[PDB]
Amino acid sequence: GSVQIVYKPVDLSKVTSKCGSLGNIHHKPGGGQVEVKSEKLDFKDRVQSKIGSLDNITHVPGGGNKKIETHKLTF
Amino acid sequence: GSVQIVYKPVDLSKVTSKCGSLGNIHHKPGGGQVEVKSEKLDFKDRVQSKIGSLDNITHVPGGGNKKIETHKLTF
Amino acid sequence: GSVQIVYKPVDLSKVTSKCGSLGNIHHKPGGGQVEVKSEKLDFKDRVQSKIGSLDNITHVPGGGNKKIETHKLTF
Amino acid sequence: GSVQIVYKPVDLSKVTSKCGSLGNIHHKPGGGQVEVKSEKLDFKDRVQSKIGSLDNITHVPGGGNKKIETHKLTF
Amino acid sequence: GSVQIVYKPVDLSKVTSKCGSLGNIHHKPGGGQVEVKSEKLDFKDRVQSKIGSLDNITHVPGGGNKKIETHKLTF
Amino acid sequence: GSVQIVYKPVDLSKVTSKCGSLGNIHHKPGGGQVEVKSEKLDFKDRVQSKIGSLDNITHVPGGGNKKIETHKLTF
Amino acid sequence: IVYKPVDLSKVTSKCGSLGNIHHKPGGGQVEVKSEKLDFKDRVQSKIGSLDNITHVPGGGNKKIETHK
Amino acid sequence: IVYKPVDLSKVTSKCGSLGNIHHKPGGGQVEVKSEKLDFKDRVQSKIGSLDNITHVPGGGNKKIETHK
Amino acid sequence: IVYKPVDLSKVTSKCGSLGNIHHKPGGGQVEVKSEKLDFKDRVQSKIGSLDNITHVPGGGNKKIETHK
Repeated sequence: GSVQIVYKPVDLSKVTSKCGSLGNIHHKPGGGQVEVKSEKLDFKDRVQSKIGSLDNITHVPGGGNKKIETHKLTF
Repeated sequence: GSVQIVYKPVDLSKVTSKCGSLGNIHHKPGGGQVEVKSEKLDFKDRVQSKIGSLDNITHVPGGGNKKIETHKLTF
Repeated sequence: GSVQIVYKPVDLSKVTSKCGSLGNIHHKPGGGQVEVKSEKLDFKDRVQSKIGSLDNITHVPGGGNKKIETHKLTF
Repeated sequence: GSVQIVYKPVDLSKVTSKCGSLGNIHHKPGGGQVEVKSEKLDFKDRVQSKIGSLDNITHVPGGGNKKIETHKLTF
Repeated sequence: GSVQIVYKPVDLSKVTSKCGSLGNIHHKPGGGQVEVKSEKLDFKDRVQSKIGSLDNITHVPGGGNKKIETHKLTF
Repeated sequence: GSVQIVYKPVDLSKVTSKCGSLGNIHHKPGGGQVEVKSEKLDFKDRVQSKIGSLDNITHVPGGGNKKIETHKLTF
Repeated sequence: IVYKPVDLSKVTSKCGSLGNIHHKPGGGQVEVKSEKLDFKDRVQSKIGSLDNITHVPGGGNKKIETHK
Repeated sequence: IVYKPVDLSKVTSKCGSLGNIHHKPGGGQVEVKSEKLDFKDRVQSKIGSLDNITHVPGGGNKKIETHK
Repeated sequence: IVYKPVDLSKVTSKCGSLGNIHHKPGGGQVEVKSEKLDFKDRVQSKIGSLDNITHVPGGGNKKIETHK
């Protein structure tokens, strides 16, 4: 007798992340007038301030991919 | 008795991240007029301030890819 | 008794990151007029300030790729 | 006596045509397989033939504008 | 006696034509497999033929605008 | 006696034609496999044939603008 | 005597296939399938042909004229 | 005596196929399937043909004229 | 005597195939498939041909004229 082993696994797979703003159409978006009048203010602690008419903001901490393969043949 | 081992795994796979702002159209986007009038203000701690009419902002901490393969043949 | 081992793994795989702002069209974007008028302001701690009409900002701390292969044949 | 004529027409008008294919998204459009097998044909007059998987013909004989304007002051 | 004529017509009008395919989303449209098999044909007159899987013909003989205006002041 | 004629027409008008393919996104369009197989064809008059997988014909016989204007002051 | 006869006459024969139009004459598309036939005497066969045939044994003209 | 006859006459024969229009005369698909036929005498066969045939043994003209 | 006869007459034969138009004459598309036929006498066969044939044994003209 004899032993024949053929190990031909095939991987054709796709792992894909599509995360954020993709393929959107923005036709003539208009931000209105913005007026910020401030008088006699006191701030004791940290201030973060954002003022504007039209904002497109995309934040993507996600969309990571992890692929693990193990192949083991023992004789 | 002879032994034949053929170890021919094939990897044709794809791991892909598409993260942030991709393939978008912005046609004539208009930020309106912005007025910020500030008088008599006091800030005791850190100030972060952003003023503007039209902003496109993309932030991508994510979209990382990790691929691990292990191959082991033991006779 | 003969032993034949053929070890011919094939890797044609792709690992790809496309992170940030890619392939977007901005047709005639208009930032409006910005007026910042400030008087009698006091700041006791650090100030970060940004003023402008039109901003395109892309930040990509992400999109890293890590590929590990190990191959072991032990007779 | 005396005469005063103040002829000050103001024209801020718009005439616009937008004709054909504008602002569309065609995401991954696919024409399938086409086979034309042909044997023993006779054509005694003119032939126009067109063969193909995918098409995007944009044909615009139209659009376009006439502005005809006349100003006449007779004294 | 005296005469004063103030002739100030103000035209802020818009004439607009939008024709064909505007602002549409065609997500992954797919024309199937086409087979034409032909044998023993006789054509004694003119032939127009078209064979294909997927089409997006946008034909616009129309649209377009006429603006005819006359201003007449007679004294 | 005296006569005063002030003739100051103001024209800030616009005439615009936008024809054909404008601002469209054609993401990864695909024409499939085309096969034409022919034997024993006879043609006794003019032949136009066109064969191909993918097309994007943009044909514009139209558009164009006529602005005909006359100003006449007769004293 | 003044003797001045005039012949201005015409004698014409127009015989056979004259001035016809045959526009794309063509034909019905023809299949003949024949198996194990037997013929013991003459065969004439036409299959899909467009024979145009003219015979004119006639069409002759005769003028006799005589003067005294 | 003044003798001045005038012949302006016409004698015309017009015989056969003159001035016809045949426009796309053509046909339906013609099929003949034949198996194991037997013919003991002459066969004439036409299948799908467009024979146009003219015979003119006639169409002759005669003019006889005589003067004294 | 003034003897001044005039012959201006015409004698014409126009015989056979004259002035016809055959425009894209073409034909029905022909297949003949034959197996195990037998012929013991003459075969004439036309398959898909466009024969134009003219025979004119006639079309002759004769003029006799005589004067005294």
